[PDB]
Amino acid sequence: PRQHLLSLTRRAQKHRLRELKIQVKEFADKEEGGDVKAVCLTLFLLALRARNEHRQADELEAIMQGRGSGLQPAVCLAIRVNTFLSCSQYHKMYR
Amino acid sequence: HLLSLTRRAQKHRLRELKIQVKEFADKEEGGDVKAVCLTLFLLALRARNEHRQADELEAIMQGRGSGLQPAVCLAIRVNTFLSCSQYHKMYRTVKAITGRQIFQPLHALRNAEKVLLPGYHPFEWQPPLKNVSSRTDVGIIDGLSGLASSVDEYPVDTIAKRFRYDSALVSALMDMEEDILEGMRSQDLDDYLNGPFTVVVKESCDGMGDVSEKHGSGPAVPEKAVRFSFTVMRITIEHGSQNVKVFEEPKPNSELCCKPLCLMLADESDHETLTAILSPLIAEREAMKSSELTLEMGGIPRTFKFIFRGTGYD
Amino acid sequence: SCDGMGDVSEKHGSGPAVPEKAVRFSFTVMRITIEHGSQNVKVFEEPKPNSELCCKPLCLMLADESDHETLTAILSPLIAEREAMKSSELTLEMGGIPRTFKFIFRGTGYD
Amino acid sequence: PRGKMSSYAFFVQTCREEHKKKHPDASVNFSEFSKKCSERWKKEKGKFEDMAKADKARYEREKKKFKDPNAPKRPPSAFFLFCSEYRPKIKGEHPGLSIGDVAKKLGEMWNNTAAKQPYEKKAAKLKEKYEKD
DNA sequence: CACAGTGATACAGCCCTTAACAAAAACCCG
DNA sequence: CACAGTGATGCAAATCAAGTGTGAAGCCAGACAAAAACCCG
Ligand SMILES: [Ca+2]
Ligand SMILES: [Ca+2]
Repeated sequence: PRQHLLSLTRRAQKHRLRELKIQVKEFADKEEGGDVKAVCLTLFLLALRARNEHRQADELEAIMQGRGSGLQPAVCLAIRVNTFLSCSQYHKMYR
Repeated sequence: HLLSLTRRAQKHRLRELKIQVKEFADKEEGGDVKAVCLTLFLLALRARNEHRQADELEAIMQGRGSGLQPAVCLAIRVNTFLSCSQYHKMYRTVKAITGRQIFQPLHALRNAEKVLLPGYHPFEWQPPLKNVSSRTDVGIIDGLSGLASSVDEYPVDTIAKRFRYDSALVSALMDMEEDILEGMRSQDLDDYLNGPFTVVVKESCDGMGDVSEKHGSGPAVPEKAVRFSFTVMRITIEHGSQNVKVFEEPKPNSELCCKPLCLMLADESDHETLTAILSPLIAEREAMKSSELTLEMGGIPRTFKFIFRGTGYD
Repeated sequence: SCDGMGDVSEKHGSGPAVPEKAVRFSFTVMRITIEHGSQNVKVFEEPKPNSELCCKPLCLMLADESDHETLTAILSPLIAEREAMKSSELTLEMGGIPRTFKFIFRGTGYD
Repeated sequence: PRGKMSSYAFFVQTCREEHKKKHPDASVNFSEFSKKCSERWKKEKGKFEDMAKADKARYEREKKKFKDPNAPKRPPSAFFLFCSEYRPKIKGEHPGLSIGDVAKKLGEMWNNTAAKQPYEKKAAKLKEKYEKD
């Protein structure tokens, strides 16, 4: 009995979308170079802007570009150094 | 190079694949394109071992407030040896870069500190404490205890700060509420019991040295510093005809459980100033050594009795 | 710059007998100048010359500042490198374009 | 501040005028017009490309916040209760009052009524329940 | 049997892939 | 003209609401241009 897509587990969702996975990967590496993740997030942003949710698309662009809700290692290194944090104290703080 | 152009062109490129995904969604879920594309992109991220970005995405799809309460910020600021200036630096940096407030500002932490500090919880002694005020909102009482500093009186060249002994004990007991509750729950005892708990406290006093004097205006203070602290050691309750050890410090020699009581700047061999400062503490101690404390933690008023021990003396 | 640091305690354990002193050695850039047209013009001068945030450490050792033999034995390679570099030019890539560098050494941070 | 047309555009505009004048009551479908200019572009274009190009030089002369957190936020105030209780009165009495002028009116009304208990005590109780929950 | 650190290194642990099978939890019908 | 901090204490500026109806920037059906960077001609 079918219930819903996101109600399944990871392996079950993979079993259910293996066909679309193969199709998208082949039709993306035929002509579009082969970057599967690129075509994936591009199609997702397009389907999301179809619902004109500018906010969600901007947040996803920020996440996938590293500029919000998550720091690149250089910035947190500068924070760990310029604030005189130790390696164990930063660890506790990060733990 | 795709994923770098603007719109109205990357579409024209991926139009075939988009209409195929639309057909697949109509055949499978009738047109739930958003959910199937989200799942496909999540699994695509998981394939390349990028669990961090996928977790961030599945968290933001809820859109939720990942803000830390001021208690957690205070704990991080204290237990990691951070000055207020460096904490403010980190706070402004994170806020300016991440465009949000993962941490709380300084005033929130300042306001939260007033709960853990003494002079915030009500209490009362059923036997009134002799020569001790019953007010219950005093904070950092001056160490000199109103000593006469006139020119005719014996000269004074020391400074000191300290709390009220009973208020300090109340604050320390209220800090260990969860521990006592868990001890009672684990030892097969009902939590709503309010028996006459017994508390044992270890006192300690040492005289430091080589403390550099500072410039500026004020009294000519010496360099030798002296402190005085205590430590809650063990607690028992009289259940039936036994004494159940509801709580014992697992590390009685750790600095994480030695709570301060008083500070001063004087010689340990200077018998005059030492007694002039330590007289009120001994007075309060001898006064409360013949009474019992009651207070309500967890919604139940309890009963406490103290048995002090002085051993941390060279 | 260079200076000797007293009151540096010694640790237990294995190793050679380390004296209870310390000597550092550092440098700091002051002003970068390009030769454009027929004269010179500065590009980047240090705003805070005496700030600790621009004192790049170079050499570190635990020895007396009066132990002349050990001091020279430690500092002779650095002086040889300085003498060799006082008559050369550097090619370096900045933003994807090779650049030319020539240095003028000045030692003043010596008591 | 907007865009402009082109050579191709100011003949599609003439076709738009044409199929909007043939029946100015059924400008609902675009697919028919999408299959209409396919024959109109398969002569009579220079006199229109002229006015199309005439707009070439002419047209050339012209925050991160919260994301839906939980909602123990901003308990209402006394003035807020006064507004929530007296705006629909003036709205039904005068619908033309946009809440800019209507709010100015409600405010100058509140700025004349002396101060209390139904507003301030209720707001204090709401804030007390706010700090707890 | 004071005890909390202190930075680098190694290894266990825990995620990822393909590939057919194989067992588990339910609803139509008999 | 050393300097990067130390704290609290204070004042000034943003905000933030809960009410409210209108105004506005994408998005869509095709689809022939409008350039524009490649092939070499
Ligand atoms: Ca001592
Ligand atoms: Ca020196």
